[PDB]
Amino acid sequence: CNPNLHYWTTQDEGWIPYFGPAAEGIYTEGIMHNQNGLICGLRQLANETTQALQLFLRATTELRTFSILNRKAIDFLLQRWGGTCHILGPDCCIE
Amino acid sequence: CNPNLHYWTTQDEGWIPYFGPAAEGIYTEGIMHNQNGLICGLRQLANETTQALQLFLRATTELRTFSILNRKAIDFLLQRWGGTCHILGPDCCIE
Amino acid sequence: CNPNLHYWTTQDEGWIPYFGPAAEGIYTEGIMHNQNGLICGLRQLANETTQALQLFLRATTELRTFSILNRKAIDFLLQRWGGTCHILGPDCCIE
Amino acid sequence: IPLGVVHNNTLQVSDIDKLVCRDKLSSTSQLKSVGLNLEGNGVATDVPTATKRWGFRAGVPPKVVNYEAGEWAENCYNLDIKKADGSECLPEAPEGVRGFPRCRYVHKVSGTGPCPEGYAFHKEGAFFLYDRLASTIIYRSTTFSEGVVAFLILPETKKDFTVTLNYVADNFGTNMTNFLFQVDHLTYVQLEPRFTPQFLVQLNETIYTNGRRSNTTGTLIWKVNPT
Amino acid sequence: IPLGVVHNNTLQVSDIDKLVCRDKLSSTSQLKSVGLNLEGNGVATDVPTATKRWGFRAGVPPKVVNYEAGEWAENCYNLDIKKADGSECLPEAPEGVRGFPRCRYVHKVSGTGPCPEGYAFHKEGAFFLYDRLASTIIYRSTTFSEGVVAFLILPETKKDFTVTLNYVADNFGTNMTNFLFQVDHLTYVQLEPRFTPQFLVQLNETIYTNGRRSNTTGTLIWKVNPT
Amino acid sequence: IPLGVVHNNTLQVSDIDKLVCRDKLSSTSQLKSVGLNLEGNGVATDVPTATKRWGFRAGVPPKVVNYEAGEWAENCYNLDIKKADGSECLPEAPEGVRGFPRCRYVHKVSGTGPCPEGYAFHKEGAFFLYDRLASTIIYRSTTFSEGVVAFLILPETKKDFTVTLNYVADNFGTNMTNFLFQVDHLTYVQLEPRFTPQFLVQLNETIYTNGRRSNTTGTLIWKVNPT
Amino acid sequence: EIVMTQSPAIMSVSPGKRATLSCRASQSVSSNLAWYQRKPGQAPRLLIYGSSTRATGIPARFSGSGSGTEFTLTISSLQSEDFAVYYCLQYYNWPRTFGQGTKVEI
Amino acid sequence: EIVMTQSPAIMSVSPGKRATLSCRASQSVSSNLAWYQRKPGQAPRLLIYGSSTRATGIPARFSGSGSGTEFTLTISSLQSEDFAVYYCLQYYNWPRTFGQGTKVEI
Amino acid sequence: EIVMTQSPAIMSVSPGKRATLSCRASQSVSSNLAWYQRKPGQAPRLLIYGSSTRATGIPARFSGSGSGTEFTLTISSLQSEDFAVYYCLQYYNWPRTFGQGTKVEI
Amino acid sequence: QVQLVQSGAEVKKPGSSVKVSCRASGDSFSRKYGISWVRQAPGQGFEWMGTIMPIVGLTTSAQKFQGRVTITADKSTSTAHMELNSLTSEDTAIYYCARDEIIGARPHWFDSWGQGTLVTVS
Amino acid sequence: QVQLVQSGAEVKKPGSSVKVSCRASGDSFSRKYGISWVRQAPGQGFEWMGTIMPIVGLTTSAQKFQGRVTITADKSTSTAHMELNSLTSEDTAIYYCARDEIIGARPHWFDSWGQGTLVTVS
Amino acid sequence: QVQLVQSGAEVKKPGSSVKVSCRASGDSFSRKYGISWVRQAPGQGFEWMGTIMPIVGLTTSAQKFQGRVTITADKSTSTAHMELNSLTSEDTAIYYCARDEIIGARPHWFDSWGQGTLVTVS
Ligand SMILES: *[C@@H]1O[C@H](CO)[C@@H](O[C@@H]2O[C@H](CO)[C@@H](O[C@@H]3O[C@H](CO[C@H]4O[C@H](CO)[C@@H](O)[C@H](O)[C@@H]4O)[C@@H](O)[C@H](O[C@H]4O[C@H](CO)[C@@H](O)[C@H](O)[C@@H]4O)[C@@H]3O)[C@H](O)[C@H]2NC(C)=O)[C@H](O)[C@H]1NC(C)=O
Ligand SMILES: *[C@@H]1O[C@H](CO)[C@@H](O[C@@H]2O[C@H](CO)[C@@H](O[C@@H]3O[C@H](CO[C@H]4O[C@H](CO)[C@@H](O)[C@H](O)[C@@H]4O)[C@@H](O)[C@H](O[C@H]4O[C@H](CO)[C@@H](O)[C@H](O)[C@@H]4O)[C@@H]3O)[C@H](O)[C@H]2NC(C)=O)[C@H](O)[C@H]1NC(C)=O
Ligand SMILES: *[C@@H]1O[C@H](CO)[C@@H](O[C@@H]2O[C@H](CO)[C@@H](O[C@@H]3O[C@H](CO[C@H]4O[C@H](CO)[C@@H](O)[C@H](O)[C@@H]4O)[C@@H](O)[C@H](O[C@H]4O[C@H](CO)[C@@H](O)[C@H](O)[C@@H]4O)[C@@H]3O)[C@H](O)[C@H]2NC(C)=O)[C@H](O)[C@H]1NC(C)=O
Ligand SMILES: *[C@@H]1O[C@H](CO)[C@@H](O[C@@H]2O[C@H](CO)[C@@H](O)[C@H](O)[C@H]2NC(C)=O)[C@H](O)[C@H]1NC(C)=O
Ligand SMILES: *[C@@H]1O[C@H](CO)[C@@H](O[C@@H]2O[C@H](CO)[C@@H](O)[C@H](O)[C@H]2NC(C)=O)[C@H](O)[C@H]1NC(C)=O
Ligand SMILES: *[C@@H]1O[C@H](CO)[C@@H](O[C@@H]2O[C@H](CO)[C@@H](O)[C@H](O)[C@H]2NC(C)=O)[C@H](O)[C@H]1NC(C)=O
Ligand SMILES: *[C@@H]1O[C@H](CO)[C@@H](O)[C@H](O)[C@H]1NC(C)=O
Ligand SMILES: *[C@@H]1O[C@H](CO)[C@@H](O)[C@H](O)[C@H]1NC(C)=O
Ligand SMILES: *[C@@H]1O[C@H](CO)[C@@H](O)[C@H](O)[C@H]1NC(C)=O
Repeated sequence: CNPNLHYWTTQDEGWIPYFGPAAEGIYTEGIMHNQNGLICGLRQLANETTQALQLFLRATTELRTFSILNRKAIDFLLQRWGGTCHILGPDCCIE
Repeated sequence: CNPNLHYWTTQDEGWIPYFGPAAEGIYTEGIMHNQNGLICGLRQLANETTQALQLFLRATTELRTFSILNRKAIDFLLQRWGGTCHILGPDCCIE
Repeated sequence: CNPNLHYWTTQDEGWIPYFGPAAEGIYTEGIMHNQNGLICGLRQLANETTQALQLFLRATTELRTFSILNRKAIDFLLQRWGGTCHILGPDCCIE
Repeated sequence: IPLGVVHNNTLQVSDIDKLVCRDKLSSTSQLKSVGLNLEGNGVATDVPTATKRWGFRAGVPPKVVNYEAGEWAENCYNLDIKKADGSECLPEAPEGVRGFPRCRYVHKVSGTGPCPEGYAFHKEGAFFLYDRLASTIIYRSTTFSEGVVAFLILPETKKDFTVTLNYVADNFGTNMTNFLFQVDHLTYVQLEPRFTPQFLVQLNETIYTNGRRSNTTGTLIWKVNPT
Repeated sequence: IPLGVVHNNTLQVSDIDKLVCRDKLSSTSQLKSVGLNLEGNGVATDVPTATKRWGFRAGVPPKVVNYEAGEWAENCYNLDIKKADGSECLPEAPEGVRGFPRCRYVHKVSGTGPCPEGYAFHKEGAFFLYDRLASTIIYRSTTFSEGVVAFLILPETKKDFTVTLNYVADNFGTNMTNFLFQVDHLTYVQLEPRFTPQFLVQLNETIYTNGRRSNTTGTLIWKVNPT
Repeated sequence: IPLGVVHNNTLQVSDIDKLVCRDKLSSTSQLKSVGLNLEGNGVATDVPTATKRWGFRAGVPPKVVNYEAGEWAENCYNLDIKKADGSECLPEAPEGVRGFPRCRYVHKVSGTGPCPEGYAFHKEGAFFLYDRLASTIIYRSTTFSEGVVAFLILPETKKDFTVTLNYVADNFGTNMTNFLFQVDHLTYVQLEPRFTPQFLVQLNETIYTNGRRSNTTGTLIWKVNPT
Repeated sequence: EIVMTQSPAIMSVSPGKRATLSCRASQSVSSNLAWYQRKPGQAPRLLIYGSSTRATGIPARFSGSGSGTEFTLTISSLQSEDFAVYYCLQYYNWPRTFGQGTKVEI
Repeated sequence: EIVMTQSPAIMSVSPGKRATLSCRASQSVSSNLAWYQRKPGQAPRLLIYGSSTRATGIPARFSGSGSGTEFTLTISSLQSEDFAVYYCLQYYNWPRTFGQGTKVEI
Repeated sequence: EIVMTQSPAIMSVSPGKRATLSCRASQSVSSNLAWYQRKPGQAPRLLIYGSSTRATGIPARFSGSGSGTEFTLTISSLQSEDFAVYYCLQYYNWPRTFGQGTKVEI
Repeated sequence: QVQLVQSGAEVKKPGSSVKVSCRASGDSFSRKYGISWVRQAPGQGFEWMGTIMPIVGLTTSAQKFQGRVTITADKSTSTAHMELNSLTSEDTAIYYCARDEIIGARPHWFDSWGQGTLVTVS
Repeated sequence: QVQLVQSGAEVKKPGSSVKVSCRASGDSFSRKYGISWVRQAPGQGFEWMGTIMPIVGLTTSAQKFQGRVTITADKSTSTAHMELNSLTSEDTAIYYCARDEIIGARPHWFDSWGQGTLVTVS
Repeated sequence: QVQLVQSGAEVKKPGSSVKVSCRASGDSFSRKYGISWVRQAPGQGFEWMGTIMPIVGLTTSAQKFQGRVTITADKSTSTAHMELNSLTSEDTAIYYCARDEIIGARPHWFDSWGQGTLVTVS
């Protein structure tokens, strides 16, 4: 687990198609270290997920997958509210 | 309504692309009978839906439709919570 | 702000592919005036959004965008329920 | 598009906009779309019957939908018919589109006729069922069955919801199609809509009971004794 | 991308991240995207004006978005201009893309010029409006209007939110384009940015008041008396 | 596909179906997918090693996924190898697909060999990382790195999560590939899996310390003294 | 754009003889030509147009025919009143053109 | 569909001489032919089939060969018992065809 | 890879006469050749390289020219001190090649 | 081969029908040979009419007899039958039965042939 | 056709302008015929200058007179006008008016032609 | 160029190895020239064996000596060395060292050449 992370991401913080940085000035980058094991732990998580992802893809017809994060948000909400909530119960996450 | 159902589905229960069952061992199958009229009733439901679906498609630009089930989940949640809930009311499905 | 709106929309209110109005009788239209400034105000909103939309698109790989309205619905629900609700609080929109 | 719900092994249909508090949906995995075959109602599945339920229109785009599960088909079709002028009567299947994988008898049809412009749309608006997908049109050389799609909400439950017959078309739909059943490239039997997929195989088995394929140009068409 | 909300027939705009408890959304059908035309603000719609608001850049991919409803256009364009070397200045429209279907006057423009590489992007970043969709670039031979997109949340309410002028380009954008208005393939009138779509039709009606199309190679360009 | 959550700068993993009330998700912007490079674990990145981890199968469709952020790569590859019969060993990249944009050393590989039919799939099922996307196969002439994808839920926090080495393949995978390192089109050094990207550059710098490219057909392959 | 020549520059026609004008275009336009009679000091008058069709008020003595690039115009029994310069006009394209005319002398 | 001719219509064969029948098809079928012996008032009997293969019970005197469109059938030492009309049958395609037969006279 | 020949194997040059060596390559390399003087028992010394360019310390008497596949090397006024075997070396590709040299005798 | 047995000759008034038959021997012939028929009109050779494959119960015939001659057989007795409907003077012929190796649509011939029988009119 | 009426001849100093006019009859000619002009320089035939279509108010002219001759007409009187600006010795010509069937961009001619008038310099 | 210095001649029993060396002068030659060797068998010209580029420590050789002759050098003394393994009668030759301008894979030659030395067997 190389503990020094050089990462890059989409530069979407905060523009005209022929008056802008082509499609090259669309990346941003920085450095993180393995604080509390975050870099190593993330790599192990990413490694396990390879199997989960290959089955996921085998099971569908979507050719370019965009639905995963939104699908997860939907189930997240359904877990909190699966068509029902018990206000007096221990299991709806209500304060 | 032929009451004997031979069905097949996606074998997604529970894997490497060039070390696996091509893309053929991806189906599973079994038998159901028309218990309580489920086979006949489902066929009638599927028949009615033909119209609903053709209008749905005429009205959009999506070329390959994947959004229906997720869209339904979204509205399901909005029906329970359409931006508001009345805890003291008869209509939020809260126990 | 021309205050006279001639608009058209998708005729999806309320059908067989080779027994129907080709793909031409799929539009409906009508007239609205600038009541209370709605036409002018909408145009100004649409003008501001040009920037918001161009960044949105620069930041993604989706080639034909369909996700915006559904994504907004998801966040709408998360704002009401961001994994949690406080029934006794001032901020869950509960009556 | 209504959603049926199965409750206590009973199919009930819920209103789309109703606050149906009896319906509990904890996961998107409970929502399924099912492709069903047009066999369930006893509709004839022979070749002339299939031809008569298809037609064309230009100026209408095709549409595609996805599905999760479906019915096994006794019968399916694979059409690759050319136009009288040599061009194809049907469009190429899009990438990712494969024919229906769960069929006992496929009626593979070729030959020629004076095909109109436009897409080969189903007459009643039924969908052509392909491999986990369905569409409004027929694609060249792709196996498909005809069907409909139902949408269900399941409770948590564990339910989980071959040969080729070769035919040659002639004038494809202009009043009648003079279909021939191909036994070999020289041996034909004129098709009559009394012969089931099973009878056609049995007739083929009988022909080769005392025979085999050989070589050249006999080009002979046989009729069945009507008895 | 803010969402406007119409409340009591008044347009108000809600903060994206605000807990706006006055906003009730029971169905996704209340969320609509609307394509509006750049006519509403009085911007000139003639041909030289449109040309001057377009330009090119390579190294930037095109983007496409969808919409539900839009404004009727008095004016739209259909560009199919070739490059001086014979190649097209514009890309093919993608499958499923059709031109804008709700326009009274279309300015169809062809001819030639020394077009640069890259895509024909709008100068202010406005979108080109097509049939229920919009994009950042111009496609060859596809009708479009220029516009912007607003996003609205509606309360439950029932609101629901031709001729061709042929022009020939010459040097397309290099300082000026020597556009001609085509009356017939031989008869041209040099274009001047004073002539509205209506004046051009009226001028065409007058020309054929006592005339018709005939046959060959006169190739004569007329000027208007400036009075 | 589990979702990791970062809590107090500590990575914990939540059960997918658990009612994890400690996890607060107010916006979809908190959900990110990250592409990580197979460098993190110390795996060798040279050319023979990469070749040995790739292979082929026909009858399996390719799949594509998207991602938001990823790791910087020290090493990446760009393969454009032809088949012994002159056809390409790899498919064209789909529109919208571009190679990996964040790499210090790219190993560009060409040459020829007896490539089987099917797609160039990763041996361990790792994904090929491309520009904000990843896929199960290698595309011709497209730069990529190898990697895996993790899915995270972030709290609100502000974290935000070159040269070409030219190689020529020979018999591409049939026991061994007799790779040559190209210095110029005439000057080659037989490749040995001891030479790091840095050593290869340093060797190239040394060669041109007292030299330059000239002109014709010397076609000489050099070996390194093993010392 | 069109091109027409002059031929002959001058023709000798005793009155009572048939006069001939030879029109040779660079274009296949014998159906889009016009011929005019111009008496000295006078405006030209259309005699024939298109090919052989006569203009209003023109005597039958004026006739002609042609094909493609060439047309021959003739005047039967040319009289004293007809000693005019005859012009070959080509009206097929723009700019229009003309021959410089054939003078007739006794 | 196949086509076959008749040749000669009649052949003169003194007994003891070799008789010849000439079969000329319009198709390259010498391997798909059959020859029959038809005595007056009698059913034809297969002599040879395919090309040169003899039928059951046929004397060695009956022989022949060919290629493509032509086949020559001969009968060595033709006897009194063999004064039959010999037919060229072509069985290659459908409809099948035949020559009209060669009569043999002394 | 390159190919070069030997020609003549031996040349007769009385001292004071001009010696000639004929270099015939199988490749169009007259610009990538070298010529060497090898006295018996001695190392060869470069005389000329490329085409006609002289090596350091070489007398003007040594000269030559060529094009494509052929080059002619000559030595004006060859002296006693120059009775060396002259070699045609071709250095254009790898492996490099050579002629076997031309001996010079009085 | 089989013994080919044919029915007696007859004369009908023109327009009448004749049922022509051949009760040849051979049960095994139902799978090994087609039953074939020809019309040998005077001055003509053995013009093809049609053939039967009893094991399938499949038949075929010449265009010349479409709508005129029924081709069938009694599978249990291996008796060939034809119905020469609307018989005319042009149909004067000796009708014959024979056994041709199963045809399919490939090259085939018979080794044996019957004596045949005359059918004519007036 | 119409009576073509032309203005009197004149001589200007070189560099001066001449307004040439033809007040021909015919109101209907505004839609039926173009008003055409030529420059018949001495020794030359009827060199084309330009034409007017009053119903549209549309004009066209030869490249030879761009920037030199204004082509216009008074639609209400059907009077043709030209402005021969910066007149030189090379412009000595008899200027003529005529009526050519509406041109568009197709083949056309005039049946009538005026007497014209001389315009020259010094 | 450098002074090319070669080792003494010797005779080995067949199958023995000979270490051939040339301690030529020139340090700068490590970057400017390749060290080259040939095998001048009796009756033959200067057959190429191989070459060294000490600045890289890169070498190349003829297929004729693969598995037979090691090509190397002592970079610090610029001494060229070869290991003529499994020496045979066919390897009788005068072995020579020379300095060829750095080769890469382009046209090159030497200006100087050594005297060489004889290596043979029995
Ligand atoms: C998640 O993280 C784990 C580590 O924690 C990764 O584990 C790797 O898994 C692969 C696949 O099994 C291992 O690769 C295999 O190594 C075997 C042993 O090789 C030794 O000897 C060689 C020299 O010959 C050394 O270089 C090496 O380091 C070892 O000392 C090989 O024998 C295997 O090859 C055989 O099987 C393959 C496949 O059938 C055949 O194609 C071959 O021809 C041959 O028969 C193979 O190379 C790898 O060593 C493991 N790494 C570690 C650190 O343990 C997971 O892969 C990772 N998951 C993801 C998705 O990235
Ligand atoms: C949902 O389930 C229902 C059943 O509950 C299905 O109903 C079928 O609907 C179709 C379309 O109307 C029916 O097909 C029509 O039948 C008419 C009557 O045919 C009789 O005679 C024929 C023999 O000639 C018999 O084979 C047949 O069984 C009947 O006894 C025909 O006259 C119709 O053809 C005419 O109209 C068409 C269309 O304009 C023209 O193209 C023709 O040329 C002709 O003019 C037609 O064939 C079918 O019979 C109904 N089935 C049943 C069991 O009632 C729905 O279709 C199904 N929905 C979906 C989406 O699958
Ligand atoms: C949202 O709504 C606002 C209005 O409220 C729109 O504002 C327009 O913005 C554009 C871009 O800046 C303006 O266009 C520019 O106008 C300048 C001034 O032109 C004057 O003179 C000309 C005659 O020459 C008149 O026709 C005109 O009306 C003005 O009186 C020009 O100088 C600019 O051109 C220069 O810059 C461009 C760009 O770099 C170069 O390509 C040119 O060569 C030149 O150097 C330019 O034309 C426009 O006038 C504004 N309109 C109004 C009403 O104010 C927003 O555009 C709108 N947003 C969206 C998305 O639609
Ligand atoms: C009709 O019968 C034939 C023969 O019994 C079947 O054809 C055989 O198919 C197998 C498998 O492809 C081949 O190996 C044989 O060589 C074929 N034999 C012949 C004579 O063609 C044919 O498949 C049958 N048709 C159907 C629909 O069952
Ligand atoms: C300009 O005027 C012409 C003629 O009035 C119009 O052309 C006619 O169009 C109809 C319909 O396509 C045809 O049937 C006629 O044959 C055409 N006539 C001629 C002379 O071309 C033309 O459409 C008008 N242009 C505009 C923009 O209105
Ligand atoms: C290997 O070294 C050569 C030369 O030092 C590098 O090639 C130069 O690249 C620049 C930039 O493209 C050109 O302008 C020069 O003309 C090239 N010179 C020569 C001699 O080729 C080459 O890029 C180096 N390779 C690597 C991986 O660093
Ligand atoms: C069927 O035949 C009728 C009568 O000839 C004809 O009018 C009709 O168009 C035909 N049907 C088709 C599909 O052509
Ligand atoms: C406009 O003209 C100027 C002056 O010649 C020139 O510099 C400029 O580039 C021209 N504009 C365009 C678009 O070429
Ligand atoms: C490696 O060599 C062995 C022995 O010849 C052979 O069986 C094997 O198939 C080879 N490997 C490959 C990839 O061809």
